[PDB]
Parts: sequence; C-alpha cells; structure tokens
Amino acid sequence: AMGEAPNQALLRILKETEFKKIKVLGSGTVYKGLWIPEGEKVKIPVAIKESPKANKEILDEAYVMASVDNPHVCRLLGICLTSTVQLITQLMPFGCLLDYVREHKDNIGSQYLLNWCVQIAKGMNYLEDRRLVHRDLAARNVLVKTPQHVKITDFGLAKLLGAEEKEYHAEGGKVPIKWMALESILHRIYTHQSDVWSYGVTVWELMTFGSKPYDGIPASEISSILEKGERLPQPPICTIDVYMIMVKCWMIDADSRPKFRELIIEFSKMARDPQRYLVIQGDMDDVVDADEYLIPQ
Ligand SMILES: COc1cc2ncnc(Nc3ccc(F)c(Cl)c3)c2cc1OCCCN1CCOCC1
Ligand code: NA
Repeated sequence: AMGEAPNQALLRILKETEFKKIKVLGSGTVYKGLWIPEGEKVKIPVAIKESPKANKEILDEAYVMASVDNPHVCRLLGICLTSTVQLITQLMPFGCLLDYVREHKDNIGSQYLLNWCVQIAKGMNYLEDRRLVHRDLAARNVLVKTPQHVKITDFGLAKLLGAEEKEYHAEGGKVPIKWMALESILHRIYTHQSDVWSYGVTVWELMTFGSKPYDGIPASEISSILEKGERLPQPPICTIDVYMIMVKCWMIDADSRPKFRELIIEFSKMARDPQRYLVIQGDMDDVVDADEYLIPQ
C-alpha cells in the first residue's frame, strides 16, 4: 500500500564551452578535464564519459547519478548535449580501486583494506535506502578519490525498485557473471541481497590484491560450479572471521546473507583491530574539488 514520492533532483545542462578536455583515461570513452562554470572563479577537475538505442542507456545512467547524494557514491555534476551525450562527474584522481590495489599491492595494509570495505558498504547501504539495485558492483566500479576515500560508480545497469517491490526481473542483456548471485544467473532476479553477493566478490578481489575471480574458468561454467556449492577460496591474508563474512554473502538463501548495514558494523569493528583480522606482510589558486562545489537542490 505504500505509494511513491516525487524525485525533485535537478538535472544540470552544461555548455561545452565551460569545460576543457585534457587527456583520455580509457576508450564508452572517459576523459579527464576541467570545468570552469558561469562567472564563478573556480576550476573543478572532472571526468567526462561518452546507436540511438545506446543514448537511452546513458540517459538512464544520468538519471540515477543525478538522484544520488552520498560521500561514498559518485554523483553527476551535469550532462552536455553534443553529437553524443556526455556525463560530467568529479574526477577521482587515483582511478579504479581494482587497478589501485594491483599497482600498490606491496604497500596496502590492513587498515586500508578494512576501511575500503566499510566505505563500500556505506555507499551500498545508501543505494539500498534509495531503493536502487546497482547490479554491477565490483572493484572496477569503485573509484579512489584518495587512498582513504572511495566511491561507487557506474550505474549503467542500476534499477529503481518500487516502494513495495523486492525484485527486479531482467530480460536478456550481458551481465558480468562472475560477480552475480546464483539466483540472478539462473532466474534473472536482482535484489539488494544479490548486490550483497557482488559485495562479497568485491571484498575478495580486494583481499587478494586484485586477483581475477574463478581465474581461467569460462563464464558459462560458473553457474554449475556455484550450484555444486563451490565458492571463491579463502585469501591468504584473511582470518576465518573475514572469510566467514564473504562466505555468508554467497549463501543460496538471499535473505540469509548479511545486510549492508550489518557489513558496515562488522567491518567497522574489525578496522579497530586490523591485524587481528588480516595478517599481511609488511603491514591552481581557484581549483576547487567537486566535494566543495555545491549546487543548490
Ligand atoms: C583517473 O581515472 C579515472 C577517474 C575517474 N573519475 C571519475 N569518473 C570516472 N569514471 C566514470 C564512470 C562513470 C561515469 F558516469 C563517469 Cl561521467 C565517469 C573515472 C574513471 C577513471 O579511469 C578509469 C580507468 C579505467 N582503467 C584504465 C585503463 O585500465 C583499465 C581500466
Ligand atoms: Na600483522
């Protein structure tokens, strides 16, 4: 019986003249640039993302990204209507967390790993409060603002649940199989609890310092592996306490898996005694970051 409330997010349309590209970051192509609005004496570092069937997907993505506002989720600064539609967002200078953990494998300690798990769970809990199923959570879709501050991005697959709707039922469409809950593979059902499965895989990627899950197994074999009860193995650095959390994320009964709000509590506790839980060897004047550039709502 609960109804739906209005979404009064403001979609800001940026003029192409207001921002300068600088370099490519990966060709979907994403550029790094500088946005210099109105007559404001500020310069904001941005990332800039860019056949009729595809502009619909980029506008669904802009819709979601314009509707989120949390320190651990990436939000839209605005869109630019060129030949192709561009999404403009805060530059996350250290890039994606997957690459970051691979590049700094030898220097990442237990405090960082556990704090990232907390922050990812915070962002995901926020998305859950907004009734959004992300559907593509993975370390490649977490971005690094600084080593101490990460945010979830890439809302290309995300879906808004009705006020009294548990599930999104997908049609066909490519979905990254190695991060998907078993029920999503077999039945195309997605929920907040399927996102929790992906979260566990994401934690595993972190705790192996960026290993590929089920490395060298074809995606078409993953369903039958999971059905037999096999799961990703215990990373070497992980105590049983940390692995148990991961394993719980990969239970067959979706409602048995932890909730994001529980994951925040559990990883917060572990971050206070990090070496109890992970055993790890060797443990421009007018530039404004977009977190200090506030746009009325
Ligand atoms: C400094 O690097 C980035 C900062 C970023 N800052 C903000 N957003 C990014 N991506 C992004 C993601 C979704 C969006 F809607 C928009 Cl507008 C942008 C960013 C992507 C970035 O790089 C993506 C790097 C992808 N690597 C680069 C090549 O190696 C494999 C994948
Ligand atoms: Na230690």
